[PDB]
Amino acid sequence: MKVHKGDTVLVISGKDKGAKGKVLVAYPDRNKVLVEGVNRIKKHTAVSGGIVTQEAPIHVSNVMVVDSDGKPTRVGYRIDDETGKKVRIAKTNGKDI
Amino acid sequence: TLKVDVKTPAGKTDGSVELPAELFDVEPNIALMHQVVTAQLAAKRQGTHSTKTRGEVSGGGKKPYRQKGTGRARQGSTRAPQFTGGGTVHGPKPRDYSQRTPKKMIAAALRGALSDRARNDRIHAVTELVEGQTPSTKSAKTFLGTLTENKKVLVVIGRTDEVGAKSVRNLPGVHVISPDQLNTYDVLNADDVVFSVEALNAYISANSK
RNA sequence: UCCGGCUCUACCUGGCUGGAGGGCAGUGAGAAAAUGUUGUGGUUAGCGGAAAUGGCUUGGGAUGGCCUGCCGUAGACGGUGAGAGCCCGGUACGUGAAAACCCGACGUCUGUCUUGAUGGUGUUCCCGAGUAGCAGCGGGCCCGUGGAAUCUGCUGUGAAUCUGCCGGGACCACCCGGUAAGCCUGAAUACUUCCCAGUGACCGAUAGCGGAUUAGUACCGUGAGGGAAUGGUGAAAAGUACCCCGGGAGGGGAGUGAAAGAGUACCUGAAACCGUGCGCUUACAAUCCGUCAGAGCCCUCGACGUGUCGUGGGGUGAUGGCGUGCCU
RNA sequence: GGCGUCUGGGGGGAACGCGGGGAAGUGAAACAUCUCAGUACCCGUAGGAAGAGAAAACAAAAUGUGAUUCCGUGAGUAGUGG
Repeated sequence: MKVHKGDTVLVISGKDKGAKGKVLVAYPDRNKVLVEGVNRIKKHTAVSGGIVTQEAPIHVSNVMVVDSDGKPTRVGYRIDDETGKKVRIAKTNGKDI
Repeated sequence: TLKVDVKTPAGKTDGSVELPAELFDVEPNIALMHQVVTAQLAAKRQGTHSTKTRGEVSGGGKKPYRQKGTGRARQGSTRAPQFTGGGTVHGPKPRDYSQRTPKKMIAAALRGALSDRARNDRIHAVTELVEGQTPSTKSAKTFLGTLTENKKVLVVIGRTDEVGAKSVRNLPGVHVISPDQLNTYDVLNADDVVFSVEALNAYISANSK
């Protein structure tokens, strides 16, 4: 899906346009991902509830995978025909990311 | 008699064609051209529209209640038009829209159209759009920029010369054609028309005999 | 073509019964089974796949406008917080199958003609029998019993084999064509329960399949059988934490949110219908309920002057005249 | 006929096919012959397609055609018909 948990991303669209972020979880069945520090919502939880500021899911087509060189870059797929993997790869450099 | 200069992508001219007089000095008959394009569009149009009348719907084949004594009106099926769920009456049906325009009216249309463009100097010729056997749309686009500035344009390239087709296909305005299926709507919708020389020769020695 | 033996038999011939090189053909309708190679041949999962975090402004959000670049064998389509060729999914294009399945391809395997043919010459024999034909009732052929052939069904009767027989619209003679009553035969043709991919001058929740919602369900009927209704919050639930009235429902503040004239009875939110306020009018009057004249009061625009007529306009409208709903 | 063994068939299906049976309301301004229709429906059996199919055929003196089927025309004609 060109994003996995543990990757790092750059936000495009929203009030939080221009934000780095770490991916925490993804929801591939609906193309949405919960990035850290973005989409802050003041959820009410009643117990002893409280107005608490939590994350919410971006849609995955509002984030570019940050290049290993620290710039927003696309990603693509070579093959290491020996090992038979399909490595996710930037389309500026060609490196392993 | 109108003359055309072939044109090259590399920035030169090869030769000149001396177009016929009778194909390309016909006077247009606007009613004729109207009729024929209307026919083309009609035959394009497919008749996928059908509805279920009173005799194809579900049920209704029982007189729902008495004729008399009830108080209410008289009814013979629960699927008649005036009900809610009932049959369409005079509905659409799957039908054909083609109409049989003759060969002479058609060809008269096409010749008159090509004349309308020729007199106004919108028929350009060309040997090719490309260098050898490798499509590149940037080439054809630059060449049409050299040769033309209008929005829309027609291209007539034969079957074997697939590279020009594959090249110019993706452009916004262009609408490519083979001269064996040369028609009238596709001509008139345009502003300029780019023939290949093979195409002209085929067209002319196919019609003229 | 060579021979093995056979023509009852040893011997000359003619004719069989065997094997052999060979040829032909093959899963054919013309006999039939499996065999193993086998084609980037096809189907049954998929995969890569070009190019802008571009600049100013608006806005909650830019995918908009304007200005700058690029790709293009890819500007088809869709989605993404508002119309996205350059975000995403994917397209043009090229790739891909251990196994199974289908096409042929082969080599097996199987037969099969090979011991043979071209022509000569005068006469006997055979050429599909309860049938063809004829008569009686009937069907269907353009043809309704008509002069009515051909094709036929049931009964009854019932012939010949080539100078034979059946037809050429009654029938007869001549000529013509053809050789019944034994059998198989592909391709063109018709069709879609299901499956795959798309198109639409087709519908868009009283439409379209009866069924966008648990739908042949609920409900009805003993039973066969009939047979409905209900789509939309917003960009994401951030679905109102907390306080006050109340038993609770429900609500008011405080909040979220771009907007709560978006609150899980939620896009917009008409009319009928139900009411609350403000102005005029209405309790001595006979009203298809209106129209023409119009007093009086209230609102308004404008020229002026301490309030005031006007090439005015609008709501009500005392009172007078006229006036017998709409359709078929 | 009884006993044992071996192989088949048995039912479902949306249409399409072939053989058989087989109506009526309707039209005729009534109606029975006729028509509606050999339709609907029912039966028996199939196949991926079926059935038909190699002349006991056409034709008209033309020195002609050469299995069958399905499409276009001939033709709404020659004709048939209370």
